[PDB]
Order: sequence, then C-alpha cells, then structure tokens
Amino acid sequence: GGNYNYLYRLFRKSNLKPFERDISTEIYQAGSTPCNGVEGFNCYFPLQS
Amino acid sequence: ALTQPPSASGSPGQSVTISCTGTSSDVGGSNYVSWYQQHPGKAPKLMISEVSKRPSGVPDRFSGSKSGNTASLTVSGLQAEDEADYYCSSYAGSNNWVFGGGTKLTVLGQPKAAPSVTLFPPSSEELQANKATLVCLISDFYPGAVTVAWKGDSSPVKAGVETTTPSKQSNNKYAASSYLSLTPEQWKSHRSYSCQVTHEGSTVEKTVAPT
Amino acid sequence: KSWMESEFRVYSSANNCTFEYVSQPFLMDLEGKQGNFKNLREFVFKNID
Ligand SMILES: *[C@@H]1O[C@H](CO)[C@@H](O)[C@H](O)[C@H]1NC(C)=O
Ligand SMILES: *[C@@H]1O[C@H](CO)[C@@H](O)[C@H](O)[C@H]1NC(C)=O
Repeated sequence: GGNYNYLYRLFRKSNLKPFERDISTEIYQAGSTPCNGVEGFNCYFPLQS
Repeated sequence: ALTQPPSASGSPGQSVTISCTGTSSDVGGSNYVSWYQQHPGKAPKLMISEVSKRPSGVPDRFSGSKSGNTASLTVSGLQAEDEADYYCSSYAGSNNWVFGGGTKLTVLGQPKAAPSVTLFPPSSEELQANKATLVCLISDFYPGAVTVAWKGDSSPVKAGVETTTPSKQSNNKYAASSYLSLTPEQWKSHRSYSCQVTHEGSTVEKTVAPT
Repeated sequence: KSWMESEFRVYSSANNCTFEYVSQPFLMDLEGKQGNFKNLREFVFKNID
C-alpha cells in the first residue's frame, strides 16, 4: 500500500549551497501574485512523499 | 463582476475593439486575463490566453492588450462569421476567479434598422382579475443591443418588470418583449405609464394612459 | 550582597532543533565595575560549507 514516511523537497527559489539543510515549509509561489500561506493558484506545498 | 459594453458591431473587414475595464486587484493588479467565445448553443472556446497570446488555430485577426485596469480585444477583419459573445475573464485575489458580461458582435452588411415598439395596457378582464400587466414589444432592430426602461407618470420604475433576451426572427433581425406587473389600484394611481427603448444611443418611447 | 542573573528574554519558541551544545557549568562575576575598560575580546566569524 505504500510507505509515506519519506519526503523530499520539490520547489525552491534557488539552489542550495553545499552541506546546508532547508527544513522550512513555506508555500512556494510560482506566480506573480502572492498567496499568504494557503495552497492554491500557483502556490504549492514544497514537500512531496 | 467586470464591465464590458453589451453591443459592438461594424463593417466586415475592419477593426472592432472591446473593452473589459475591470478594477484593480483582479485585472489591474494581475496579468492572467483571458478572452473566450460562445456561439449560440456550443461550449465556450478559449480564444485568447494571457494578455496577448493564442492557442493553435485561432486565425490572426484577434489581438489583445492591457493598459492598466482596462484590457481590450480587437478583431481586425470580420469575415462573416465571428458573431459570438466574447467574455473576458480574470483571476481575482483569493482564488476568486471573476468573469465578464458579454458583448454581442454582429456585422450588419446593410443599414441598421429601427426598433419598432408597441405598448399595450392591461386588458379589461385582467382588471376584473385583480391584476394588471403592461406589455412592451420590440421588433425588427437588426443590431441586437436593445435595452428598456419603464416609466410611471414622471419617474422611472425598477420593480415588477421582466425582459426577454433578443431573439432572431426569420428575416434575421431581432425581437424582444417586456412585462410590467401592477395592481389595478396602482394602474389607476398613476395617470400614465410608458416603455422606452434605447438602441445605439438612439431612443424611442411609447406611452399609454389609463383610459 | 549580590548581583544575580534574573532575566533571559531572547525568544518565544524553539521548535525543530538540529544542533545543541552546552558547556560545563561555571559562574561569572556580573559585578559592575567603575574603572576603565580592562578586557578586549576579538572574534572572527566565517560561514563556509
Ligand atoms: C539565504 O537567504 C536569503 C534571504 O534573503 C535568500 O535570498 C538566499 O537565496 C539564501 N541563500 C541561498 C543560497 O539561496
Ligand atoms: C517542525 O515543526 C512542524 C510543526 O510542529 C512539523 O510539521 C515538522 O515536522 C517539524 N520538523 C520536523 C523535522 O519534524
């Protein structure tokens, strides 16, 4: 049935520097209009399983 | 909602413009403005994407632009068959998704017509029936952007009136009708009523007085 | 007869900690002197990889 305990980041503004860690879960804004912390039009949760 | 003028037409092989003139925070404060097309009976078809883009198909006569809070469409060359409704659309703030109002776009190859108006007061049997209805009929007015206003002795009225959308006849012009609901005591209260119709700036009105 | 440490008002919350180190206990002086500056302490902070 699947094990969904393991996640990965799919969206970020820029590439990471070497050996850093990004555990923030702020909603990535793909568009020009902001979205104030809800998922929806051009705004995605940045972690997938 | 957004605003677009409900009637715009011109000669075949020319350029007609259509304005969408929304407010800020949906059209001025964004960039995702689209334009659709609905032939009378079919589903809408995406005609212009964001600001000024096109899908495949869509022959290059249609163009779009945005100049602040007003985006506009322009058709350059009416072939014969681009009669549609042309809803503009925008993404508003909070996933809202607002729409427009729709503009009929005809192409009277000949000369405009005059909306023949005819008005009828409530019959006698209806007076005995404890009710009253005024009947305003409009006919033969080629370009279909008619609108109507109802008048008691001196003032306008906005309650008890129903208005048909324009319907095409055999001669390929239009016709419409409107009804006014009245209690007979209000029918004899005011000394006369009238139905006025406006059409391409022009206006014609008819009037009837109780007996 | 004492100066004592009373307030520690830095943060409100600390949620998802990754690294933590605490030195062996001691006790500083905290006593307010009135002479001239007697101690210079210099640090260089770098952040790479
Ligand atoms: C460091 O944080 C800043 C916040 O202003 C951000 O712009 C920048 O992209 C971050 N570093 C990297 C390597 O992305
Ligand atoms: C950080 O805290 C949030 C909310 O309490 C939680 O969803 C998230 O899983 C935490 N981080 C880790 C690495 O568990």
